[PDB]
Amino acid sequence: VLSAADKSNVKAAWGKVGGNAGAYGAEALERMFLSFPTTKTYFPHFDLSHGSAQVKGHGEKVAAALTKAVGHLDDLPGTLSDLSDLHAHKLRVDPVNFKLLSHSLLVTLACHLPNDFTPAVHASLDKFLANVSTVLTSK
Amino acid sequence: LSAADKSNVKAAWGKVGGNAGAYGAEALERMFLSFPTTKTYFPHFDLSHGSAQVKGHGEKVAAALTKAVGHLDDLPGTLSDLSDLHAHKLRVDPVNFKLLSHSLLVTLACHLPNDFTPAVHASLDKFLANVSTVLTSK
Amino acid sequence: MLTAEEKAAVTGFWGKVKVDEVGAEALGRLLVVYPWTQRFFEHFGDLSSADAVMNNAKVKAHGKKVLDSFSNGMKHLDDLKGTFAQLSELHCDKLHVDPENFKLLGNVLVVVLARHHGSEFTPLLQAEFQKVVAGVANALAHRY
Amino acid sequence: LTAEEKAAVTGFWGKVKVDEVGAEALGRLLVVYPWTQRFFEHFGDLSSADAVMNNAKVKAHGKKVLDSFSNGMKHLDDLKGTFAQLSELHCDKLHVDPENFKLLGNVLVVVLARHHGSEFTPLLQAEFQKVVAGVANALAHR
Ligand code: HEM
Ligand code: HEM
Ligand code: HEM
Ligand code: HEM
Repeated sequence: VLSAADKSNVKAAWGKVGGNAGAYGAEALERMFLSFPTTKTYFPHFDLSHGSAQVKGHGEKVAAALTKAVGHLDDLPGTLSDLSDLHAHKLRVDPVNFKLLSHSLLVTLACHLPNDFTPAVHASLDKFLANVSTVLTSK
Repeated sequence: LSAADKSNVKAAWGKVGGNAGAYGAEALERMFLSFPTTKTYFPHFDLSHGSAQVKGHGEKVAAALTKAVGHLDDLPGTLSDLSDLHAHKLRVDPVNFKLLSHSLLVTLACHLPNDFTPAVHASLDKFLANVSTVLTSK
Repeated sequence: MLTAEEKAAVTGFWGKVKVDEVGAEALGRLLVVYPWTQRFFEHFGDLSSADAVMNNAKVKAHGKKVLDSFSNGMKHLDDLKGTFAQLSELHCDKLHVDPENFKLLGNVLVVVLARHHGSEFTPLLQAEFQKVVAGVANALAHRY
Repeated sequence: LTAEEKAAVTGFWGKVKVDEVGAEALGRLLVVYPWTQRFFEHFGDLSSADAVMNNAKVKAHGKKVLDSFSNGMKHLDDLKGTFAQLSELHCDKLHVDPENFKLLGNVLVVVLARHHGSEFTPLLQAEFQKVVAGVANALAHR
């Protein structure tokens, strides 16, 4: 909730994530979907099988939304205002979903970046992802 | 987080008053009867009903919310000395905060039926939520 | 985890409740206090506000059956599990309500009884009820 | 889960570095979820991340839990029976309430993708996601 050493660890991990962001998101989601199928039901009218144009394309967005987040780290309220709005009021995503997506990022970050994925960066990223999750289910 | 929470949690806390202490104790005691795992964080307390220490400490918990409530803008501000205690030394598991917060919601409801509406009650709950995400965070 | 002595009290007390008001109220509170629960109930029409959600006949209606299930849950107390074995099905494979949400409805129930019964609803007597809701919410999630 | 999977899961599990996988999983937990620390506060120096990662009982406990995590890979049906004895310690003498197992089931799976990279297929998570579910529940029985 979160330390200075956290903001850092985040902006340190996600730099390494780099021009790949797009994909990792795509893979967080994919991995969120075979792993926690009751997640699937938030995307009814949505191609939801391996390698999909949507599964991809939507990832770009999810990932581009943490990219903004990392960037605006200091007031996650005011950067994510439109996304709570969307996940809170309109779509009413059940806070527990924010948190198995959050672990499919971590899992996802983990195999790709073994040497950048230290406990200390793990630590901060749960906190990060835990907190994005909290803004997004707000007001 | 949401003026209209803040608003309500003031009014919430304003009607509670100097019975915050008596409620702190009572929720405390309600926490302990309903959730005995919690006791385990207190083996230095005599815990028999109407213990001095329980009474004493309910006060110290009532009073720390009072603090958290008027000073609601900056939270990891005025409770940094309490995160410290709860996150770091006591290393308190954050599931017990859900337990102790539940219990105040309970006690309040029982002493303040007319002031405890569904809207103020939502607040009180989001509130206690930060209070503990703070107490547990760093 | 419920003695015969622990069983009176909560069976006794329980016929002092306005099961139906109480109920309607839980479900509104649940819905207001935990806004995402509103999903599983988009069909109930308007939930724009605190009051709409409270004065909505179907919240009230649904208010009545769930507390009805506790009542029947209450009658059958050693076999929650199976009294609620069907209502797991509905809640797990079908609407896919996540388990955590049950817990939230119990805690809320509890709050509603403390408001209606004030100090008649003692700390001791609320510890026994916690064992009721827990077991119920344990049971509703069994087919998980 | 149906043998088709009890034996795509065993195939991976045979390839896992069991000694160090447990050590590391148990460190990340204590690190990532800093409160779990107080059940292992008698393990000594948990005073920071390297202290945890390099505290020898964190190491040994890692083993024994991750080996406890093998016996279960054997009896994937009576994961109740297998983990009756450890649900005993955990809920009753140790009190650890069962959100914290899930946590460690998950931290184990974060770890697996660390050691095995792209081989830890999106479809092989889910698999293990189940095991780490049951195993979270095995323990949570009492
Ligand atoms: C780190 C947290 C998350 C972030 C940053 C995020 C980001 C986003 C973004 C950028 C959009 C699209 C907005 C647009 O296109 O303008 C979106 C929409 C959406 N999100 Fe998320 N999301 C998160 C978590 C979740 C979770 C857990 C779920 C459900 C399990 C979810 C479900 C949805 C759905 C269903 C939509 C759009 C509906 C549709 O496109 O059909 N989000 N989110
Ligand atoms: C609403 C959130 C909470 C607040 C505001 C709160 C407040 C306090 C306060 C004011 C103190 C006394 C500090 C002092 O006397 O200098 C304290 C100490 C303590 N609290 Fe908490 N508490 C909260 C949640 C919890 C929970 C859930 C537990 C576990 C059941 C807990 C366990 C303890 C323990 C074991 C002490 C040590 C008391 C002493 O050394 O005299 N707290 N807390
Ligand atoms: C204390 C736990 C709960 C109990 C005992 C309970 C019990 C019931 C009962 C009796 C019904 C109607 C039965 C009938 O008329 O056949 C029902 C239906 C329903 N419940 Fe649950 N409920 C609980 C919690 C929840 C929660 C937490 C949610 C969402 C988060 C939820 C969502 C629904 C929905 C959408 C229905 C629709 C009924 C239908 O199929 O027409 N319930 N439940
Ligand atoms: C679900 C994964 C877990 C596994 C596989 C596991 C396994 C074990 C085993 C086999 C032992 C010692 C048995 C003996 O030789 O008597 C043990 C001890 C212990 N565990 Fe765990 N456990 C798990 C979860 C947890 C969690 C999540 C915590 C902390 C929150 C925890 C805290 C402890 C403590 C405090 C001990 C006592 C150490 C000792 O035996 O000296 N356990 N565990």
